[PDB]
Amino acid sequence: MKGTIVGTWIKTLRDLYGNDVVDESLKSVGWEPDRVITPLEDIDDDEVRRIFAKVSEKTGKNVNEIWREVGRQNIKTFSEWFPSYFAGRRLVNFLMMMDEVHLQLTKMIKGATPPRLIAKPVAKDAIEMEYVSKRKMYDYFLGLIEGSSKFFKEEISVEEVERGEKDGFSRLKVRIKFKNPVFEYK
Ligand code: HEM
Repeated sequence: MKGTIVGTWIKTLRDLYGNDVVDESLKSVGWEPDRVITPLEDIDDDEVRRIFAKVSEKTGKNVNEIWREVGRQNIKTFSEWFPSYFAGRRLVNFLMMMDEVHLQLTKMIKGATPPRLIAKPVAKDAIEMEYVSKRKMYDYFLGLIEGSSKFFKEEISVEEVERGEKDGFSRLKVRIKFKNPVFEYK
């Protein structure tokens, strides 16, 4: 996982569950409890798993609920740390640029495997967005969508159309419906 992003997760976990839980979880994988992950670093997916496993153990929450909560809260973290991605945008625009943003932010990484997040309009008031990744981070994806709606103060309903693995990739397709019309024919 890209280092910059794992860094946001550590801060988000502190915001959700407190410094004791995070410090102890980080120690349990042999990190300094105050470690600062730099943009010159990546973190092995399995270390992240082990950290989150420890958070689940300590909080008594299922790890899927943790990812869902982290996904919701991490939008706030992103908006504070990387404000340029939110500046002067609405929710639909933000969601539709995510696929490209994830390519752009992992370009420089050898063997990069960003999630794909292709969105396409399917109605005046709806888009379809499909999460595709080897990583199976469904609750995180859903949480980020929920957090995005909160941050942009734009009400949406999220219909989970299909979820499952295909050709080695996990895939989750959702239909996101906006309370008020967002597109027009042109
Ligand atoms: C400013 C906002 C955001 C930034 C800067 C950002 C950036 C990133 C980066 C760099 C990664 C690491 C990918 C890798 O190492 O392969 C990542 C992971 C991920 N991103 Fe974002 N992201 C943002 C918002 C979102 C949103 C809105 C969604 C979904 C709607 C999303 C979905 C995901 C998911 C599900 C992962 C986990 C990796 C995986 O499942 O393969 N992100 N993000």
